[PDB]
Amino acid sequence: KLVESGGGVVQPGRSLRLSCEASGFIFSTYGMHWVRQAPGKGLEWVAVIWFDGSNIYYADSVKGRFTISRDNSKNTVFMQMDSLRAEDTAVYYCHRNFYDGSGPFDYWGQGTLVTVSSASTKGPSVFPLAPSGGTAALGCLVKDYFPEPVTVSWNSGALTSGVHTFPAVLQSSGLYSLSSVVTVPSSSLGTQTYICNVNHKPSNTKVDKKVEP
Amino acid sequence: IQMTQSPSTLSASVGDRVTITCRASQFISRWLAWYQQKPGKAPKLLIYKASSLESGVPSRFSGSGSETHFTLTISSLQPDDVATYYCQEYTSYGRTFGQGTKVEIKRTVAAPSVFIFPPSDEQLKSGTASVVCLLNNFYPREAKVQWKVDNALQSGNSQESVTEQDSKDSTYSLSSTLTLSKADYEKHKVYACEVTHQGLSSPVTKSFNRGE
Repeated sequence: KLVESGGGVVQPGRSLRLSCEASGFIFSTYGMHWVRQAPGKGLEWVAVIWFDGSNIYYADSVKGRFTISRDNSKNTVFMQMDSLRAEDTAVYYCHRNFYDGSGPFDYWGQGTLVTVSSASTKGPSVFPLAPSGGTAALGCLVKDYFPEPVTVSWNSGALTSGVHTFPAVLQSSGLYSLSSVVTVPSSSLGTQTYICNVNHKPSNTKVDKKVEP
Repeated sequence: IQMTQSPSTLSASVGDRVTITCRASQFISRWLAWYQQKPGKAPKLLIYKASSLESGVPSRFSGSGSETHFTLTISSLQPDDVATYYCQEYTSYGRTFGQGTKVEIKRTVAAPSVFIFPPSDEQLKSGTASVVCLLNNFYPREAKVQWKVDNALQSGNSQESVTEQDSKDSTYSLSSTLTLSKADYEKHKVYACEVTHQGLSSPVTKSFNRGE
């Protein structure tokens, strides 16, 4: 199993280091791939490291800049990115396949997103949307949050049925914002709870909200 | 080295045969793999060695090809199979990927259920009011939505976001937000969003009055 870490926001020109920790046994045959995906674009192979020596192969998009290392006992791999551009804003995955020796299975991480801009980290300002006779709808609107991502799952997974959470829109002010909605019984008078399950990872802003007509 | 992936986007209903072509700029033998990536999640191996099938991936998925021409075939398409599919070559030191291919399902039209939401009092003490109009569970994607403020058509003060096609009912849901100042919200009374869609025969309008 693969887990990435070390994301966040970085200033153009400044640098950041990402970690990829693997679980299980480790053979000298094994290795590690780094693949990134820009917001709304395709996949791009960044580099590979091979544990059986000095061989590291980079993409010409990052050659001479990105550097990959590891320590064996921690079973982690690092990629220190430097001289970052806006073009390098992407979700970064580490990956191993069985079909070329890098790993025992075709493993991927969850990906951690790095964003390259001088904008500052800001917590989300959530607001309720009152439903006020036909199946009703209600929601939380998250406003002025930077950078992505954000997660919501009403009632902490208790009421997660037929919920649409629209992708974030980038307001020209520079702050993302979105909202989520749940269609609910027509007259759900005095329902148990409706907890705004919103968490911002970059800014530790875990918040909850009431949605009562 | 370049992987040419065709088409860029295709649509088909459930039970259809779907073929995605990946053309290789050079001889890559059979060192080609096919991945599936659903929105928000990491990729998933479908096929390796051009035709070999992964573990836990159904026999509806098949791969064939050799040399420079390769094809990924989905015999019967299922609604949970909406995702982006890519080709990767592992012939040498580096890995070259494909442009990708977006898949979405066709279905008989579903009428959008519209809801109006006034801005909350908490967002009015901030100084910036936001009114949102929600269209729920509809197909196709294309829907118009006009904002009226005191019976006057608004323009340049709205932005729209559509969800990804739901993996069960295969319907989209559109949100539309309207932003103005607290003074501009206090200076008017009647706020309405008129939506038009292929499913509804007549444009359906939902509105509220500031104060009721």
